[PDB]
Amino acid sequence: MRDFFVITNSEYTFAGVHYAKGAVLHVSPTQKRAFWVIADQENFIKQVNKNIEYVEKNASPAFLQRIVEIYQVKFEGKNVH
Amino acid sequence: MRDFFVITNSEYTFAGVHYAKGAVLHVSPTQKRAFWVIADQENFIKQVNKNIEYVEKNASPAFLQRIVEIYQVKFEGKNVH
Amino acid sequence: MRDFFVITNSEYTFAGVHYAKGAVLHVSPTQKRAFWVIADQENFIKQVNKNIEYVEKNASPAFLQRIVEIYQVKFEGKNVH
Amino acid sequence: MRDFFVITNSEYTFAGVHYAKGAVLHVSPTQKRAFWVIADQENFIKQVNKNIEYVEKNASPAFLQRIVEIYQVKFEGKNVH
Ligand code: NA
Ligand code: NA
Ligand code: NA
Ligand code: NA
Repeated sequence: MRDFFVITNSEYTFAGVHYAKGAVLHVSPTQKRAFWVIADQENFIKQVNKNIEYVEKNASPAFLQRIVEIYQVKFEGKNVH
Repeated sequence: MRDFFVITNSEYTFAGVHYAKGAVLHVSPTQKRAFWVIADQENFIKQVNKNIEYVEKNASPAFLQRIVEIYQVKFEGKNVH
Repeated sequence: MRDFFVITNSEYTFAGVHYAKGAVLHVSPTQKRAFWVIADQENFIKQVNKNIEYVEKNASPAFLQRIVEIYQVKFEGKNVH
Repeated sequence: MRDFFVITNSEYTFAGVHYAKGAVLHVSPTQKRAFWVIADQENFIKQVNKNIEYVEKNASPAFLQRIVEIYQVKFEGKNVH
């Protein structure tokens, strides 16, 4: 599966990672990695991968759990300030 | 190769895994993994990967063996109830 | 890079593998694997990956070496009779 | 993410690798690898991957650092003369 974005529907911890409400998560099934991007990173991604989709803008913990089940993704927090 | 679905043509064990007739298998060549999805998972996949194809709806064990040969996929059963 | 086919331009050994002239090689950069497919496998691939391209139908050893350089692919022979 | 090209905006060392100004870097998120291609390799890539994009033709070190952050890519120099 291509990379995609989701946006958290509320503030929660999923897979040990705290996410604010409205956190944009970049999900990469090929790399088995999802992480919370800052705005500049979100925008960068859309330069290099212009057709990336926001497939769910109200992602609950149950939605993220489906990503774990289907794509075996390891969720992470931010990797920059 | 992109991810794709197949549907089993009959009830059988393939690669040590029991599949009912009509089992929808999500096949991911990139992750070298195929597994039997439940309906809610099948539907989830079509939200995040809207263009996924059902490339064979009468997949026999011989068809799954081609998937092993070409894509080196490890077949699994369900991962939820 | 997506998977693609090449066809050998002559009979040769490349990366320790013998290929007949006209051997169809399935190349998978994501899996770092290329191998010589039999006709039934070639046809199977076109069912599950209908848009796969034959990007070079006169591939010399030098062409395969570019595949090694760019995609780090391990070349193999047939995996069925 | 699909493979893509960038072109360096100036001469610099990034991740321990020297790049001339105007160096074309082939970036493969799936393989977590980017490297400086020679012209013949650049052209080869466009034969096998005809739709590859030059997503940034003035890539600074900060741009390459985003590639590291988002795609976990290991940068390399040339692999041929
Ligand atoms: Na946004
Ligand atoms: Na179905
Ligand atoms: Na042919
Ligand atoms: Na150029």
